[PDB]
Amino acid sequence: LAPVNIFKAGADEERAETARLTSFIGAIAIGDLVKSTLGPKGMDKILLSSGRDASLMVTNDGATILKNIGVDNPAAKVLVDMSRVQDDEVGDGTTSVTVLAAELLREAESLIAKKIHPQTIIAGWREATKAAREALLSSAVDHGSDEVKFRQDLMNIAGTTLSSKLLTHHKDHFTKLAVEAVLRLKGSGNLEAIHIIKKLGGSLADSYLDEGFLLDKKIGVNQPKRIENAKILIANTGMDTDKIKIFGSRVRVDSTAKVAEIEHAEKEKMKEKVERILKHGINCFINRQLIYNYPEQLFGAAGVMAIEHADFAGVERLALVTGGEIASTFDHPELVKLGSCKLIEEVMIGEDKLIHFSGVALGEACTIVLRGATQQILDEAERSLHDALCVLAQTVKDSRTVYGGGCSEMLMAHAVTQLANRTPGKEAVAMESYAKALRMLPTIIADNAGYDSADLVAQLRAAHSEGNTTAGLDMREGTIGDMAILGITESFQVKRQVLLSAAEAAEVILRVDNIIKAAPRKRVPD
Amino acid sequence: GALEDSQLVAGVAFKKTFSYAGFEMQPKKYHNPKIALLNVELELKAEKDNAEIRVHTVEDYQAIVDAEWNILYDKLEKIHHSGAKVVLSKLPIGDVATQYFADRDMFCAGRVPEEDLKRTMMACGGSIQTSVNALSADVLGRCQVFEETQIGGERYNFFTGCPKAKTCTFILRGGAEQFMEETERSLHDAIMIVRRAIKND
Amino acid sequence: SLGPNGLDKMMVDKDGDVTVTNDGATILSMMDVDHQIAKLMVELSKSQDDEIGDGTTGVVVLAGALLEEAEQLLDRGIHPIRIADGYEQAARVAIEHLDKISDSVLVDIKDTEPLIQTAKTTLGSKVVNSCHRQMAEIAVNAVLTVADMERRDVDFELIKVEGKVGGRLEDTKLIKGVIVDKDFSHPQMPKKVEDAKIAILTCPFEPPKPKTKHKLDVTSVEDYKALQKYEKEKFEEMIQQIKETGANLAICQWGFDDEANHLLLQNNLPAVRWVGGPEIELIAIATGGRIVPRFSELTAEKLGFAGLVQEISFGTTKDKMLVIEQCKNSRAVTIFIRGGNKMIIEEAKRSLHDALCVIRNLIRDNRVVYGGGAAEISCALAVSQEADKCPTLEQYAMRAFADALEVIPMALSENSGMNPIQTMTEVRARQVKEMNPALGIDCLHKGTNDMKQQHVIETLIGKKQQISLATQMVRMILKIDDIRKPG
Amino acid sequence: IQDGKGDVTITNDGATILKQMQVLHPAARMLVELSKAQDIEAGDGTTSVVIIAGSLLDSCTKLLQKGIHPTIISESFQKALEKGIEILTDMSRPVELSDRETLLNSATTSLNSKVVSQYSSLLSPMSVNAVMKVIDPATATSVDLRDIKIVKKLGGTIDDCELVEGLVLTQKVSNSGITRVEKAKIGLIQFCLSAPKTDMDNQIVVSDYAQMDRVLREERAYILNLVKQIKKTGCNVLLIQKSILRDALSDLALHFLNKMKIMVIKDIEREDIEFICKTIGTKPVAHIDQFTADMLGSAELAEEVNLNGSGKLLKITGCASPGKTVTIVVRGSNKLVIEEAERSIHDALCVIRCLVKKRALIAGGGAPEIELALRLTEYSRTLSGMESYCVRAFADAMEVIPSTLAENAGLNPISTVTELRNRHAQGEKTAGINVRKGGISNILEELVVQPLLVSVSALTLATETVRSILKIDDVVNTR
Amino acid sequence: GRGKATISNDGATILKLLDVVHPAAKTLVDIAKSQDAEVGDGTTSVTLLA
Ligand SMILES: Nc1ncnc2c1ncn2[C@@H]1O[C@H](COP(=O)(O)OP(=O)(O)O)[C@@H](O)[C@H]1O
Ligand SMILES: Nc1ncnc2c1ncn2[C@@H]1O[C@H](COP(=O)(O)OP(=O)(O)O)[C@@H](O)[C@H]1O
Ligand SMILES: Nc1ncnc2c1ncn2[C@@H]1O[C@H](COP(=O)(O)OP(=O)(O)O)[C@@H](O)[C@H]1O
Ligand SMILES: [Mg+2]
Ligand SMILES: [Mg+2]
Ligand SMILES: [Mg+2]
Ligand SMILES: [Mg+2]
Repeated sequence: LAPVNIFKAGADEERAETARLTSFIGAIAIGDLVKSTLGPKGMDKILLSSGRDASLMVTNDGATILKNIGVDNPAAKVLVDMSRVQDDEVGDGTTSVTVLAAELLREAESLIAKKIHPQTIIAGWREATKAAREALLSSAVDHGSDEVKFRQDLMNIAGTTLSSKLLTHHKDHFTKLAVEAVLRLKGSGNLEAIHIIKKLGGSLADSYLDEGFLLDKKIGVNQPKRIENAKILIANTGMDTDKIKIFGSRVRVDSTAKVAEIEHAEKEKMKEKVERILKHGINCFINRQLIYNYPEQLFGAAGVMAIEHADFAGVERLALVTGGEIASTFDHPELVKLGSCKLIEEVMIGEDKLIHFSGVALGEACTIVLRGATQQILDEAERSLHDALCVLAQTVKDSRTVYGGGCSEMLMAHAVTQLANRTPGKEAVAMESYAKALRMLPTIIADNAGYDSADLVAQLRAAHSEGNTTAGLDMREGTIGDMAILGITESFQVKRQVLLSAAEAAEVILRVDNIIKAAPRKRVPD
Repeated sequence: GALEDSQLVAGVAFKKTFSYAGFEMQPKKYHNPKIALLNVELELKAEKDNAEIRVHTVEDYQAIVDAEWNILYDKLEKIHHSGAKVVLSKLPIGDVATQYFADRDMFCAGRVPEEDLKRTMMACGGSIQTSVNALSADVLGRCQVFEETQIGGERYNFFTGCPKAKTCTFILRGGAEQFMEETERSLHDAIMIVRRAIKND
Repeated sequence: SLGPNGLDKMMVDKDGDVTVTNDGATILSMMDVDHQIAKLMVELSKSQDDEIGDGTTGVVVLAGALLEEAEQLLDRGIHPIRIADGYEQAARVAIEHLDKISDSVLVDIKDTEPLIQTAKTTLGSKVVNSCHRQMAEIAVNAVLTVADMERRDVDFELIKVEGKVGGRLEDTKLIKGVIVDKDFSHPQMPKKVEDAKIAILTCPFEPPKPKTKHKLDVTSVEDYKALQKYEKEKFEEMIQQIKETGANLAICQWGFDDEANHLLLQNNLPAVRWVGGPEIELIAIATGGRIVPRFSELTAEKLGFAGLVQEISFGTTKDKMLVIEQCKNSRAVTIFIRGGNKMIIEEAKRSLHDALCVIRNLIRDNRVVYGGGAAEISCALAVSQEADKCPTLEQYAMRAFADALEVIPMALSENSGMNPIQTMTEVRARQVKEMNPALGIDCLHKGTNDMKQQHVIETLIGKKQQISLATQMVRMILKIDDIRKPG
Repeated sequence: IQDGKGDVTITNDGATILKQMQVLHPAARMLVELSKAQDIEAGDGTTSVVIIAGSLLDSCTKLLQKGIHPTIISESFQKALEKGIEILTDMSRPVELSDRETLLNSATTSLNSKVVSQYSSLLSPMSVNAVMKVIDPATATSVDLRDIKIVKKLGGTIDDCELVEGLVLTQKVSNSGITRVEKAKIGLIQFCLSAPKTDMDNQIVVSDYAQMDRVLREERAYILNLVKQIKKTGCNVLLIQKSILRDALSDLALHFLNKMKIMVIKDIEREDIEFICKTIGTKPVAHIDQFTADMLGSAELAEEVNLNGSGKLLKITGCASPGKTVTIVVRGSNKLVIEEAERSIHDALCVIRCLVKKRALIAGGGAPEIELALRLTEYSRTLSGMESYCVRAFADAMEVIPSTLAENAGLNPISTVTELRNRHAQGEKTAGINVRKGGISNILEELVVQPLLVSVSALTLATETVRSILKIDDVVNTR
Repeated sequence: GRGKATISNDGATILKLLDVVHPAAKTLVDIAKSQDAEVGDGTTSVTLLA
């Protein structure tokens, strides 16, 4: 370091060797932390917070762990951001991408140790990825023209997604729920149209998907508690002090009788509005705002069930379920469409009363009731079901699938090796390192299972080299099997995203040779 | 830029000020314009902070609402009919005024500093007006060309070509704040010496 | 961090934020220093960035080399004013030589090949070099679309650069329209229109309200009912006024009420709510319409035509955005950046800004030189040749300038992994033997030293700015001889 | 339990004890959730579930040391759980809701373990009557326990707890002079008896001295008109809901109401209006124009009583339109006793609710657990591999409850469990631990039974929690 | 004190920037200021002459 100082007190600088060491150590630590949760036989982690009043959770998803882990190493933050973006994009594969990035950087460390410039490694990895993505694209299988085969593929995808989660105890039960819930949307990618309600009590096998709809709301006093052949009006209006005439007006009189008369006209306005609402010929009124007691008694006298304070989400889901439209100003009954259902009643689940709609018209939205013995169990169940719903929606939007259980990784590795044996220079070592990094995910899967990972990977590599492009791991016995026969399926978009994101993050981290830290902002104790 | 890029403009030039929506929809070069210099605020606002309105009927309410727009549009039309093509003010120019001027191919600038406005008046030959009710020709300034240009990351308004000018402006370039400050300090020494030498030789 | 083989820096913010960058100006801006000379170098880099927009690290490298070279002359007993004068003379000679070897090429919408080559050369050093052909094409197309040619200037407020994380970097594209982060107000509105007529407004869809203090007195039931009727009559009247002009879509800068929202849905006319002023002016410029402050002033001559208005939805999030596309000849375009990392998005934005600045420089002046160190080698040869005729003790300063002007080929060769002295000695021997000033350092190892053949192109004003700015900063640094500061 | 603030609780309820402690280990923060889940599902057995879960987790250690894998342990536990459900369902016995003796036995069994076991002969019939007054046995499938309200009133002893088939209010009457009405007509109000007030900004301007008197005269007439309108229908008792924005009852209005001989009760909560309407048949009124003789309710007696020193209490009894509601008044000489008695009555109500939900009954005293252990021990021998060890461990982890019962009773646990197992292995499967006799005997002769849902829920939830716990292999600390 | 730097060759500016508190020394600052205000040039020569 120069005798002259070029920094404030507390500012720090790290040059080539130290910077590479720090970045590699951070990335490898992040990868090693999450390796354990990979595969059908992965385990869970307990996350407890020191600051947020000791909140406790038990989880397996990778992005959830990495978001909560409070890293301070600059290199680890890139991997955390990559995992979060992967979760936001496809919603599955948040562990494989970070494991792949960590393994790539671990290989690059030894490659640097062998006196190779990082740019050569970067070029080799670029060519390797270019070959691997082409091989993966050529390996895809496209269905969709056949309804039976499409449903079979959807069931296989859901069952493969749920294998690594706790819901693996009831895999068929939850696979059917996921498939039906996804197919209730009639081709729309609206994931928030499915409402998951979780409540304590009962076993996880008592969860179900409702054939109608369920609201956790209440109805006004002295109103009918059940209706047959309902005609539903869904409104978004203000039936409280409704006379919010947004002008800046006031009342000035010279008597109390005049104030009484104006107060009477105030109620007359609301009575006229309620009569206009009733003119549509309804027997059920659902509002997103509050309904006060005077309109409440008007509806009760008219013999109408009124729902108050059902927020934007509930109103939109009710519209999608029943078929009506969100109305206001109530001045054209011939231009507003009403909903319809065959029965509205109240049900008791646990110790809670819920409004139940049965015999609905459209069914474009649904609710899923989750029962469990613990709040952590319910949270993990919902968090796991979200991944299945997301991947099912994605594969419905783009219906081409690729086999899993290591087969895709071995195919890409074979393509990269065939490319590497064809080129001169130091880049061949880089592509062979890329292939080695690709061939590690089946190894971790087998290791987490407790099998002879080296022997199994050798057999798989030999089979793929000889030409069995569908061979893979059989986990229920620990052997080599056919993925097409066993029904292990995956989506093509997820694998493409995993590969591309891992390559991008590895290159971004590897291009760094200097770390400069500014003086941190001091916390104020007192 | 480099030091040899420093320049002297016989006229005036000043930095771009704050602008609202629509400022990009009006032309940015004029050849023989007329310039109005104002000390009036052109935007929709309460007439006086001392005021209060008491009304009984909705028709009078609507008339009261329309009156403010009528007042503002009367001022704008009074400015427009004088023939001026460039408008400068010390007070804020509203978005309504900006869009009005842009819809008729005229340039407007607000919150111009007092010193810059005085220098512009001295260069062009007008007079600051607090009222738009007597906008005659003799109170309008004239310049032989007006432009807006990009200089080193900034936008500048240039009025050049006036032969009767009694002022000028320096544009100094350099590589650092202290570089330019020392350049200005060096220029001041020559300016004072030349003034004294003009006095006695 | 110099050359196509250079590496990049990772900067940690005061709050712990991470920035991975190759831009010298941004690095020096994000570093915090105490030394006044270091702050001067930071300001020099920032001034270069503001003026030209490219070559912000070469200038600081050159200034450091020049100050280093002055040290031996200081030790030998030469007054620093003499050194400064010699530096000025050498800089003038080099600048006079520089424009003699420059070649002018072209600026037009028909060919665009030299512009593409220049943009490729400027993007060759960044992390974007995976798709640098595509991004260079995007940049040149955007600048040619926005540029004003008779006055020879561009406005960067007419180019809107936005990026959303997710997808692939290659998904980055150019839209000859507008893209905003909004959606249709009522959830049951149609999500696309194909022959949109746009009415742009700046007034809320609410009954009017005078700005001055006001009070409306209600003294009777009749007055109450009159006010009640007036409120809804206003709501109906505004919608009929908007519909009577034939418009099919409405855009407003402020919010709506529930009554207005339902009426807009009922009358088959979608609307957009709560947009910004810059977005409104961009939309007006793109669609050819005008901004109106009242419903009373709305006429069919003030609407804008758009060939497509669509709502685009991204992945598993609820985020939705609005795109306006397929307009007639437009003066506003947008760049839509995609990528897998936030820092990827940031670096892509910086690289695109560099490309746009370079193309703007080409618009301003259209004569170029060749990179790879060829211009520096030629200038050093010219200065050394001229110094042989100066007897007045300034030959030492001129030769020091010539020596310090050759640090760029050293840096390039050392970064590329070859031997600097042998490489530049051979290159200079070839240049003096033949008559090709277009010979430089073969960084990418394509087997030739001819940058004219390899299509490596740089703007002339960039080199002029670098040389002049560095020389003047070095003169300022040399002039100082005292310092006082607290402890 | 003494809290950090300084409050004191005395309890036997397992869920209450676990909630009132502050356990820090993350593995110990799931047992409280398990207890809460059992409380929600059944309302009883909150202790036995935790004991069973602890026993299973304890038994897992020997298998882990021997070398079994956690996944194998989980699967074998599930197999044993299915077999246990089968055995218990076989052991169950049908029951009908028209048999009051069975309900009495079940309630007294659920109640004879708390501090109020001495008052069981008074508290069991109250619980049975309370449950039978709310449901319709022909088609009732579940019981809403929010239809029964518990009121805690200090003073006296537990012996003074009572059942009220009417309405009980804890607040006092604002009317000075009237405290008892026979043949009462009751009305409920959701508007204010005060000066007129519009929702917009209103104000009265006076510019001449006559208007000063005119305002007072008009306000007086306005109030008097409302009072006369209320009197027109024959109303005797008036209830007014809580209002916070404007005064709901002025002194002038109260004076007029007293002059008209009407008893006024003020500050009725906004969240018990549904219960009040359900109980007395009234209908809320929010506009004076709708105050009509058909919107009132009829009651036989409506009066306030003064307890010895604790305070006043309003009772309305003899309703012409009796709803499906009831209330319970709980007494006691100390707050700790009152809360414990309230929890005991809640336990009894929950047991009766479970018996309504599932019409099945089983014997208590450890019989289901010992039979389960014996049957699973027999079942284990048929299997081969690590499954036999795991199932035998699951079977052996069920003697803990009978051992704990014997140890608490003060007998010899080894001899007691051996005799229980031998007697269950040669016939009778209703034998159990007799604390009165102090030995082993038929447990139905002591008239101690319990619902089957309690045991089934306890076993299922315990097995699920254990299987969840076996899945974890790392603890990390976050922000 | 605030870290702001000033690079100058002007005698009056340098003398102002120095924080002189000597009563006899303040006169040399005063005359420099007077010269700068009166003629605008010659601020160092007067101090050297004094
Ligand atoms: N039943 C299965 N048999 C074999 N491999 C499986 C099976 N289920 C999932 N996999 C593999 O597990 C990996 C997925 O890891 P997992 O933890 O499930 O998801 P994530 O990507 O979220 O970590 C993929 O390589 C997938 O092929
Ligand atoms: N393909 C190339 N071959 C040879 N030299 C190159 C090539 N691309 C860029 N350079 C050189 O690299 C130098 C540094 O450019 P760069 O690293 O982008 O930062 P800056 O442009 O700010 O100096 C330039 O002087 C240029 O001549
Ligand atoms: N009189 C009794 N004789 C023997 N066992 C009894 C008697 N009363 C209750 N039991 C048994 O004791 C246990 C009741 O314990 P208890 O404190 O109620 O726990 P929990 O609240 O978990 O139900 C059950 O096994 C029940 O069958
Ligand atoms: Mg997964
Ligand atoms: Mg560059
Ligand atoms: Mg009990
Ligand atoms: Mg001087």
